Amino acid sequence: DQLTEEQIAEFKEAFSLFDKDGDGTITTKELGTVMRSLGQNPTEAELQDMINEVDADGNGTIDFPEFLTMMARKMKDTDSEEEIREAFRVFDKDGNGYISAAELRHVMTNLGEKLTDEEVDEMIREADIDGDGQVNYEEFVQMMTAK
Amino acid sequence: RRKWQKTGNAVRAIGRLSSM
Ligand SMILES: [Ca+2]
Ligand SMILES: [Ca+2]
Ligand SMILES: [Ca+2]
Ligand SMILES: [Ca+2]
Repeated sequence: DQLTEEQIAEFKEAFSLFDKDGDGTITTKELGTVMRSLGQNPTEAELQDMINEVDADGNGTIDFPEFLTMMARKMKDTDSEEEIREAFRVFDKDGNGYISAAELRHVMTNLGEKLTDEEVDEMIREADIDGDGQVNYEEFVQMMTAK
Repeated sequence: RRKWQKTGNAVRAIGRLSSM
């Protein structure tokens, strides 16, 4: 495992999802918005504490180089499971254990991704490795944990 | 896997910022 141009591109896409005003930096406001779209309601202090742990130039916001350094790191995310479980619950709004096409579309829209019907259907198809037309938690985990 | 990876990376970023 080494840093690749394809991974850098992928991380830039993820950075853009946070940097919704496209000014090149992630603020506390932007980080909190995304966290809310994914099932959490961080306090003001935790948002600034989170940014502080990677704000190398001390300007109080995260630029792409800082974000990249954080995403490329050899870590082993000890908080991974919790985050992925909360995210699953946001997708699975009716709590039936399966993410439907409507459910996926809803969350993607709130993340700023106005997916076409074809994209929604493709996303479900990619994840639905058991072929029952919907995405269960184990299937969701595979999509979330891919590197 | 474009959109799933973006979503995954967003969750992973939040998890890593929270851990570090
Ligand atoms: Ca910004
Ligand atoms: Ca900074
Ligand atoms: Ca459901
Ligand atoms: Ca399935």
